[PDB]
Amino acid sequence: AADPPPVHDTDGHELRADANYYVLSANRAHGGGLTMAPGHGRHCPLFVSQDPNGQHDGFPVRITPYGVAPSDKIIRLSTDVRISFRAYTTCLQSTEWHIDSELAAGRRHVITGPVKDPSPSGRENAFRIEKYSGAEVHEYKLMSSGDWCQDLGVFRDLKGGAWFLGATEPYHVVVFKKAPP
Amino acid sequence: EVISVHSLEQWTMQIEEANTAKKLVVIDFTASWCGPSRIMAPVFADLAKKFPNAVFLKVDVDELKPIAEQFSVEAMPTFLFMKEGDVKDRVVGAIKEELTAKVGLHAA
Repeated sequence: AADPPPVHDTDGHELRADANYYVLSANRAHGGGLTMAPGHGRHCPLFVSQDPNGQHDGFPVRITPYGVAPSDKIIRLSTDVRISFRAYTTCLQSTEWHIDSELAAGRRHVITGPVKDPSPSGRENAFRIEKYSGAEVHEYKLMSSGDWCQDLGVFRDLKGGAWFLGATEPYHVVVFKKAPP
Repeated sequence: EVISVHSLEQWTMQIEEANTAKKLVVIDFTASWCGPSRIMAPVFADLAKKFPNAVFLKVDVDELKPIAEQFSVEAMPTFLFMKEGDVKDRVVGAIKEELTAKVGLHAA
């Protein structure tokens, strides 16, 4: 009761730090899972983006608690965690997520690869899974929680272009679908 | 020296007042549930003394969201620098050194 409750997948089971999950849209008419893609003239590192096809699951991620690994290995709400894609990268580097310290295209993006503009804390890679007012069971929002607390949303240019996950409103409502080992 | 604002009406009074005194206003938009925000409290409280000729206000975004949506504040903590009604600059995050610095440049 005191400790944060566990996060749950689409099958109602608790999220584990030793398993993989697709980060799907709660409303599939708004796109599919999350993946990696280059953007804004850049070739590397790859940006965390959202596949526009509601039928696609995107790439699976592995979630690890930020502090000391609990004996139960259960992912919990309001708890700092690290997120990384379990997928191949054409930039051949780290697939772990971190918030872009820069303001490319006048926007803060979630990106992968090496931290090029570090901070005194080394928390650029800290995130949290949270609930929200009026949220349906199994549905959640993601937040950057390193040197600030900010909801993650999706930048979509309906004119034709990659959709990128970054710091903006309104937040993206997601569900976690257990991925085959 | 750090004045917490508890109502939209109180906010207007504090701003109008400081404006008549031609003082600089530094504002910290906070969240009690946000780790990064708590950490910055002491740093804000201390600079509150470091500069008495400026006004330090504390605004909890859960309590006075309209003030945040008014100045485009979506991350916490966020420090706003105002004077005569217009924003002069803002620091986003628990970036201590960038705070303790941008304060001297606008205050003194």
